[PDB]
Amino acid sequence: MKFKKPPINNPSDDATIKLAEAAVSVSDSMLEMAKVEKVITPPSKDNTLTIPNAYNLQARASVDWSGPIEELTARIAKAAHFRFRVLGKSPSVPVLISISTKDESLAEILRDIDYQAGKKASIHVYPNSQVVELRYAKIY
Amino acid sequence: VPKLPCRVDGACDATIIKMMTDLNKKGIKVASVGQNYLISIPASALFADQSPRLNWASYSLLNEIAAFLKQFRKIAITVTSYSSKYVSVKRERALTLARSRVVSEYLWSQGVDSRIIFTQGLGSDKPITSYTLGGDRSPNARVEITFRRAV
Amino acid sequence: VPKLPCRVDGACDATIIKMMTDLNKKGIKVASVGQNYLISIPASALFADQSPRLNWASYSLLNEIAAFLKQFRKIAITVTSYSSKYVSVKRERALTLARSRVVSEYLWSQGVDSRIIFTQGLGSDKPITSYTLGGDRSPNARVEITFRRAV
Amino acid sequence: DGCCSKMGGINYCDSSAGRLVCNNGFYSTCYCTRHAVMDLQFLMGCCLWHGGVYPQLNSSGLVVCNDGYVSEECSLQK
Amino acid sequence: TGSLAGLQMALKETALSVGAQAGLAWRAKIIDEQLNKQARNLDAIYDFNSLVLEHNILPPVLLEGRNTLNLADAQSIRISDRTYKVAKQAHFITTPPTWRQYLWMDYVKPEAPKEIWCIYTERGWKNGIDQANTILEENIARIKEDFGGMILYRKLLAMNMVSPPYVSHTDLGVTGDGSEIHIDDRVLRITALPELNVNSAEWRAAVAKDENA
Amino acid sequence: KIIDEQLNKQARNLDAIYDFNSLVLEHNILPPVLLEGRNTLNLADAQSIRISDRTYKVAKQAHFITTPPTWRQYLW
Repeated sequence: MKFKKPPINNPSDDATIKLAEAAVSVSDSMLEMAKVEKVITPPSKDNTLTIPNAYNLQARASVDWSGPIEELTARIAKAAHFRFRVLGKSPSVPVLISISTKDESLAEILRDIDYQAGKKASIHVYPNSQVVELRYAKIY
Repeated sequence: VPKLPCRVDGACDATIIKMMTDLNKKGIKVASVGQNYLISIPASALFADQSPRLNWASYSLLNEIAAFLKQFRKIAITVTSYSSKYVSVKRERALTLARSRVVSEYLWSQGVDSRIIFTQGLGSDKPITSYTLGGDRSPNARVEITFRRAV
Repeated sequence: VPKLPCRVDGACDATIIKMMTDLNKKGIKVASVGQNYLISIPASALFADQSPRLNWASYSLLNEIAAFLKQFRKIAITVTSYSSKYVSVKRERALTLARSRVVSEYLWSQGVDSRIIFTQGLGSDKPITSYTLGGDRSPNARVEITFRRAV
Repeated sequence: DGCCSKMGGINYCDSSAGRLVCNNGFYSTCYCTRHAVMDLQFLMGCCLWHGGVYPQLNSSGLVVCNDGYVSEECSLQK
Repeated sequence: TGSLAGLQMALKETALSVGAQAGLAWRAKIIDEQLNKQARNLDAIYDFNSLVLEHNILPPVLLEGRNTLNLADAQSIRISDRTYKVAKQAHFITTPPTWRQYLWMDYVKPEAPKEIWCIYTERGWKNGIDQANTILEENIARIKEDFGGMILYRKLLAMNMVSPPYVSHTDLGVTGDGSEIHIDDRVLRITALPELNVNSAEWRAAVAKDENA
Repeated sequence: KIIDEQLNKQARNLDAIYDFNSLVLEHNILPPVLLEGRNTLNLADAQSIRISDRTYKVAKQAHFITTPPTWRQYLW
């Protein structure tokens, strides 16, 4: 009648223990402040108007990228069979993004890139002309 | 020299030639033109009769293909699925998309070190053979995995 | 190391397993889910026929249970008593309260190192079995001692 | 020596609690770090409940604590 | 010694000195391997890139304390409810910081070397392992300080207790002499640093609801 | 050693007896220490004596504390 309790995993390292303990506190500090920001300034608009979908924007991709924005967006547009467009001057300090997802449509990849770009760049899609457009901000 | 690496890790030319030869005798078509590589798989060796459900024994073949794909260095892979004409255009477009989604997920679960995997399903739009008498036994219902070797 | 303690004192894993096994063969139910522990005792092994008077021989069983409880470290213990339906609701509420008071006092007299002991008696309100044919011989007249192991 | 005896042996040291985990899912009774809750009630040394020993070296045998009290008890007799 | 009836070393330090270094180096290697295995999760967690302000300005680092008491001496005490302090000031950057300058531990392979030799070499091994774990824990505290100070800045800017940095840019035209030209000179300079405001009448509160059923 | 073992055995009774925590004044101020003597005589020298009935003295003055005192700083 040997007694056992269900989760029996691989052994753990105390470095990973300490890293996890720091990460939990980082996560809930982040959660509380995101609550405060959402309450203080409620958003009103959504980037589905600037990036609508189309046929053959529904092919799918899984991506793990940590570089500048232009090469990844060119690869996405070329896979979607669209023309690629750049407006404005690229800044001297590069615009870096970091995407690590699994299995979503190309339109959603583009919208997440658009959200992570922030105040530095923007993405627009014209489906009647089949054009993906990246425009840089007039800053510096 | 003793502390720099002397080759890309886990990779050997004899192993590449051996596995390419074994795959060609088994029946999976492996071709290379320039630096582009194509692996073409018949759908009967992977799926059931037009359902997106793998057999249990075909995971050994997917494991073998993943062990082949770990030998190179690459940036993007494309997986595209094609089928044969059964009911409408929509049913096989959905079928090929589901098949490509499942296969690319298992390949991503194994450790292929790619940055992007694109998946699409073209239905029965692009046949490579005018003999269309089989069902899923037809030679033009297949999945193709294409990539470019980088440097 | 020679002057720090190397374990919590008077405690051993083999002794815990040994006493838990012996208690389960004797008939007292010992269960553990996560870190919560439950000891369930039938009322016939402790009391007379619905009176709050212990037999003289059941103090060995209470001593054995106290020797089990000294193996852990804990903050609160709860003792709750339940009985079967005899006369009114009040008579068995009073009976279960008296039974729990006596048992928790003897446990506190022995050296269980807890900070709080809570005692309550619920009467015959929460049965664990639909077969209600016995008297005090019924399986649903019992006392339960529950706690959480702390760190 | 034998911490997880009549269990499967030692799995790992949980440093969040300071305890060993056995190969069944039970916490052990053995400690594995010094920041574990040990129930210390008896401590050695002198000039406790003062500042500790003021570390000058003395010609005589008096031991003086950091708050001016003099330990006659740890002091050598004549 | 004890009851009335009871009343009736150079290899030592050389063993500790070779054990401590070997334990420290070995544990440092294992720590680096564990850090390199989990490299994508730490980049996702410590995302400095998405905290950067408008003109590529790193936000200031702020610190918070609550429920404060000081007993200054006998006869005087001072208490306060909260206190806020600017630990580090904002500045221009060209690249964002990364976790590797905080968490990476340094390895150099030590190749510079019997009755009781074994036990003390083993004890030195334990001492070196414990020292390495302590060093890693202080590094973790430091990275948590930088990220938490910046995150706290974002919350107080939202709740209107600090001022944002103010930046001015000047546009020169085509400048230079006949030996060298620069086509579009622009000079950027931040003229007001962020700072806490002591006027409490403009402060803005945040009340977060929950609604169900 | 034997004295310390006897002190550690009886640790709850001494905390109940020397209860400094329930003597503390309003703003966490320790009360002053006062001393009493009764029926006092002093023979200063030959030719002079001085007598008194009671005398009271402030041995220690009140001050702020953060923690109350405990018996362990005295008896250990």
